[PDB]
Amino acid sequence: MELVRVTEAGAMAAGRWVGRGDKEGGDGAAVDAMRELVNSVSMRGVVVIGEGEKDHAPMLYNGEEVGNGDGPECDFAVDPIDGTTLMSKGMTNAISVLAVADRGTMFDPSAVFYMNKIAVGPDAAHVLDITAPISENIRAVAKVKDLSVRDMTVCILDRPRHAQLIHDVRATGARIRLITDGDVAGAISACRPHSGTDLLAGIGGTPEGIIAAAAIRCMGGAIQAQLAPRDDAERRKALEAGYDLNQVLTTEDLVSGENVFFCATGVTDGDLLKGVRYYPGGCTTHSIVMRSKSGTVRMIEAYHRL
Ligand SMILES: O=P(O)(O)OC[C@H]1O[C@](O)(COP(=O)(O)O)[C@@H](O)[C@@H]1O
Ligand SMILES: [Mg+2]
Repeated sequence: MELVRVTEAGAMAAGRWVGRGDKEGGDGAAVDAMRELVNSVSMRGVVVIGEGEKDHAPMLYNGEEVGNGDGPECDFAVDPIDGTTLMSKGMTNAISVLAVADRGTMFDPSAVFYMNKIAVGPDAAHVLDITAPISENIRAVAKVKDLSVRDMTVCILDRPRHAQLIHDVRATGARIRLITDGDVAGAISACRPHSGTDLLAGIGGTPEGIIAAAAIRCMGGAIQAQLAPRDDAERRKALEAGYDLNQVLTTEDLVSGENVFFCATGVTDGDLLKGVRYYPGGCTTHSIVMRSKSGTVRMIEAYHRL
């Protein structure tokens, strides 16, 4: 069960590219570290969600059989650096995340879409309805959490596509914690108690949403998702090919295993994880590790030497 090391390795390599302005270098260092370390853990695993396909993205592709070959079969999802932008620009909130579940329990690869997603902590889990307007979701979650609607804090990615959403949430008088990248940590923060974030809502990336669903399954809470295309061209494509885009995906629908493992390691100083500190002896790396069987969330600061 050497899994944590992976993300830690991912951060460590990636940590040496912070502020440097090169994004591909950080992604590549993190991917190389995580690959070289995961192919050594006694674990046969298929990457259902990763960097990409077997063409331009050479490393950490979908369908890659990772591990030394031993152990039980399992679905594997990895974001080497969530918010690579923030890594290269030397800004806060950047992590290396990894989710592991039973074989076949993670959400469909299928075709490459974005994902509209809305998540809340265990408090108001059963009252989410992603098809309802954000007004009703905010009001329901507010009453359930015993909050006034003015003190609700919705986390939304600061994009042009979400502008309307912004306005709507601002109509209910609710606060919006606009972030720039990384809705995995944002969803985990929404499902974190006393974290300031009560709810996440927005159209982010499907891999991030599936890994966040694994995390939410581990720690408790609920995320609902609808697939979404980037342009009208892909909406049309989904129409000829029979994609029920109106379909709602739950937390279990994305990751439906029984043992669910989610570990992140901070690259830069994030809200839920401190970045990698380098000193001549080695480096300190902070990580979070969550298991579904036990519900024990473990926050681990690790000291490394050479
Ligand atoms: O940045 P986009 O393309 O608008 O989509 C946002 C997605 O990018 C991410 O920030 C991923 O980080 P990177 O793109 O920097 O690798 C996700 O968290 C988020 O879902
Ligand atoms: Mg990324």
